[PDB]
Order: sequence, then structure tokens, then C-alpha cells
Amino acid sequence: MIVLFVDFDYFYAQVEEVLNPSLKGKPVVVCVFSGRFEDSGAVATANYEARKFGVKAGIPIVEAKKILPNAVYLPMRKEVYQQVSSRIMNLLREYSEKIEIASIDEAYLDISDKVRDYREAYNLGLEIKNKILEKEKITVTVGISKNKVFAKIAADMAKPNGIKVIDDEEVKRLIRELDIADVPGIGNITAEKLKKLGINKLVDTLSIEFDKLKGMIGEAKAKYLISLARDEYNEPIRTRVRKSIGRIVTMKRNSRNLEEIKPYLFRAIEESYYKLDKRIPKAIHVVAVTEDLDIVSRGRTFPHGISKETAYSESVKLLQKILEEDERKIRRIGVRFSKFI
DNA sequence: TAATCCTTCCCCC
DNA sequence: GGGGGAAGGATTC
Ligand SMILES: [Ca+2]
Ligand SMILES: [Ca+2]
Ligand SMILES: [Ca+2]
Repeated sequence: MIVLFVDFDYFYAQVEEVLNPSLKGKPVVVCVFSGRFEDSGAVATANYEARKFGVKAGIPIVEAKKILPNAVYLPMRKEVYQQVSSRIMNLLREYSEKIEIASIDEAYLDISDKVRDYREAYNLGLEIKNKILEKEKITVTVGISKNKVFAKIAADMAKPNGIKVIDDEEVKRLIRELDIADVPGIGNITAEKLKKLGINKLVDTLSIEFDKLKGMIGEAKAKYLISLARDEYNEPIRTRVRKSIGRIVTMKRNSRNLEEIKPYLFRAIEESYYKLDKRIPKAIHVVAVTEDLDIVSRGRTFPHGISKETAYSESVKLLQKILEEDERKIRRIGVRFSKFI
């Protein structure tokens, strides 16, 4: 099999540059301003100009300014980006029917048909990198391999703005040499548990007795790693479906008083519905971010579709259930709609 | 600025 | 025992 993974470089900041070329060659930081206090918020993404110095996704907006006090700071604009992305996901469709849109900027292609070997593979990587650069003036990175996991890893290496192949032989050394923590789906926490169990390489997973790996990190995860290590991973490419929509927001001050919260909660549903568009959910969830930054949630399924009027009531009851079964204050509040018709 | 996998529950064959 | 399906939380991106 031969899978080609495509990944957009620092996407949000690149589109920002694209939309005002002057920004070219400068450190651009796409930020999310919570508006709580002076320059409060976080970092959505920074371009190469900023990254290399430390500014990265997750750092506060105040920390970033201490490093690059004079870079460009712009508020995120999901809508525009999302649309830019949509277009690009099309140039690709025009490269196969088997396309999996993993995220707003990640996508996998199943070219096992078209191309005959890694040779023609590269040609198409290039032929593809180009197209998107022409049509939309945006740089990406290609990864090619026996499957989605490596095609992706393939892309993490050759980044930014590169293209890389990882053929069987090389995969082999990776299953052994490649770090366990650098394997897709293994976040700190897991990579951590995998530490104790003495696992540090995909190989290491073959020594331990399954059931101890299962009682630890989970059967799915466990099986996932195994198949990978034994060189038997091969999940196909499928067209994923938005199985949920929501929208959380923050208040100027943490609160516990229901009246003080409602207004925020509604604004949340309001936007959530706008997103929904044409879609009708059967499930609802109120999500609260307590002051200590711990997420608390309460929801409910209905035997029918939820109207907007219904959401307003349902959400105010589930929020009450939250202030009840919890004494902490709320820093953020939002709704999540699922189980569409 | 959603996907997925778990774990525990609560019927009820 | 175990199918089926919330519900709430844990984990990755
Ligand atoms: Ca990226
Ligand atoms: Ca990782
Ligand atoms: Ca908790």
C-alpha cells in the first residue's frame, strides 16, 4: 500500500501572511485574546520567524511578548482559515477519491492506485506541493509510506516545507530506533506510563505480556502499538464526519452566580447553532472550566431533535447540576451539540 | 479555537 | 454472563 500524507505549514500564520503579504518574512503570532486582562490569552500558532526563538503554540501572550516584543500579533480568524483550507482540500480530492480529512490542516491520500512505486510517489508529492503553492500560495509538507502512521511521521521529519519517503527498510529501523514518544497518538501522559513499563521503543512493546499493557494504557492503544511494532498496522482511509459541534467561552471574572453566567452560556449556544447549520442534534452538553483549570461536564440525550428554545432551558438546568455537584468557581462555560439526526 | 478511547452504571435477557 | 447504550471523565491534537 502507499499512503501520502499532506500537512500545512504553520497554517493560520501562513494564511495571515498570504492575506497581507507585507507580513512576509516577519515573526507572525496568531493569538487568542481571552480579553480578561491586558494582553491575556494564549498562542494559537507562530510561524518559523517566531518559533525558532521560543514563541510557540501554548505559551501565554505575555511570555511571547517578552521574547519577541516587536513581532506581529494578530487575533485568530478561524472562519477565513477554515475556508482557505476547504479550497485546498479540493485540489487534493483531484488526486484521489480515497481522501481522509483528519483536521483543518492534516489530510491523508490513498494513491495505492495511481503511482506504481515510491519513485512516482515523490513526483506526485512534488507535483502536489507545487499545485497548492500556485493556486493558493501556501507551503506544506508531504510524507509517504506503507500506511498513515508512517506517512505522518514521514512528514514530521521533512518539516517545514519539505517532502520525505520512508520505505520498509527504513521503517524497520524506526520500529526499533524511533522513539516511542514520537509516535502519533502518544501524548506525554501515555509516553510516561510507557516509561515505567520499560517501553521506550516500538519494539519494547513486544517483550511485556499483553494483559499488563492492557491493564495499563488501554486495549485499543495497546493493540494499536502492537500491530505497529510487529509491522501489521493498516487502517484504511475513510471520510470522517463531524460527529460533534460546540463552542466554549470565557468570562471577565470567575463566577458561581447563575445569573452572571447565563449570558455567557447563551452566547455559547447561539454561536453553536449558527455553526450547526441545517444539522439537528439529539444530545447536549454544558461544559464548565473551573478556576483551577479542571473540566466539569453534564449532558443528556433526547429521544428527538433539540430545538434552540429547548437548548436554552436544558443548558440552564445542566449548569445548575454543575454548580450543585461542585463548589469551585467557573472560568469558562460552553455547550457541545452531538448525536445529529 | 473535536475524536476516541475508558470506566462505571443501570436495565434486562 | 454479557448485549446495548447513556454518562462522565481521561488523553491527544
Ligand atoms: Ca501543522
Ligand atoms: Ca507525542
Ligand atoms: Ca478531574
